[PDB]
Amino acid sequence: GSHSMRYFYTAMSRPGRGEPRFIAVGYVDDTQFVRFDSDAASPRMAPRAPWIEQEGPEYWDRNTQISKTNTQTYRESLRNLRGYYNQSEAGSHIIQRMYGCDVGPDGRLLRGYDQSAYDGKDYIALNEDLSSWTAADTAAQITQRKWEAAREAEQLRAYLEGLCVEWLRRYLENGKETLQRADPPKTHVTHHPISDHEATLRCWALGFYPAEITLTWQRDGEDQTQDTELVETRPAGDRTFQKWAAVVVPSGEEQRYTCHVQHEGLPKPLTLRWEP
Amino acid sequence: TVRASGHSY
Amino acid sequence: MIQRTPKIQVYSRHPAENGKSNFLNCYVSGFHPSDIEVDLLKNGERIEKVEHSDLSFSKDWSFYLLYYTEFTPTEKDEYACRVNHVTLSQPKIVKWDRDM
Repeated sequence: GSHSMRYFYTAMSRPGRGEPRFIAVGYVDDTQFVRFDSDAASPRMAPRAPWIEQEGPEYWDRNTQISKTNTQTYRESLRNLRGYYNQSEAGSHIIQRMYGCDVGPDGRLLRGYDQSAYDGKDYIALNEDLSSWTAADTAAQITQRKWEAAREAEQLRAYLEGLCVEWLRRYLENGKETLQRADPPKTHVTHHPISDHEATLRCWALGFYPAEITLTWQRDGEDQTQDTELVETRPAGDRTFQKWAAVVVPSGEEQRYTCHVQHEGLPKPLTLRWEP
Repeated sequence: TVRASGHSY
Repeated sequence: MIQRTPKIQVYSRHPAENGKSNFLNCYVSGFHPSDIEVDLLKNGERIEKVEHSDLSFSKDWSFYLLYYTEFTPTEKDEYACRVNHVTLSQPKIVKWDRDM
């Protein structure tokens, strides 16, 4: 199917506790493959998946040098944004940035992304045309003016149509045995009595990759969206993910409920009932 | 691989 | 400055039963800002060698982290996760609910 590569930057100030920390992590789909942390004893971009370890020295040097330069650019940028919002020197603040590309089954570019947030709120985003900007407020308009004046969008476009797509294709080939393998969920339904009057049906999905999945309960064939307790998809620690959906049912009506599971790794959608 | 370091905000 | 409180899930990598080697997980997600304190407790005592994932965040900008360590569940041993964050007046405790 389709694939994505994303880099995630977090820059966090901490007045009175040293200089702002800069963290960067890289993903292909739901698989982290690199990290950088300016707090490390000796900061460098470092491997986090086996298929990246084979890249040579000039790869790691380039990715380390850019990250150290970014450490300083984001420190200056935090100072600028504190100015733009008239903020005190004494408070802690966060810039986040999220950029990358999507490619289709033929490796063709589907679309590019570059969005920034400030203290967890949308700040500025590159538009899908990879040529214009959307600023969330008058402070972000100051950043937009700087970036237009400096022709930033063209630099981002060149990266997103070029290196981003080419390196993603390279990674997908080098890590094909895992990046191009969908693991279907192992599923089952548990039954937790609450009272003589009702019980909980819980539909489980374990060991699946990638994280995207849909679990839904139906009663007499009708989706129970409002009534379904969905837990947030969670990592198992071994690259796989877990999720469950629960519904409270009248005792004796358990067999009118079915759980439905769609996942990329599944030959076809699954339909499960409680099997006592 | 990372994008080249760009302009400050 | 917006603030979001962590969601906390405590669970095992594999289905749990006594005597077998497993991994105990505490996953904190949906929070902002990113400073957070997370401990894993074994009958109330802080387990020493707990690792955690690198800091990343979701589409809505909220942060998530996985804290984990190798363990072996017993019939008696109790496990929990303790979480502190600016949005929380006191540390939050969540016990490992084994079956559910």
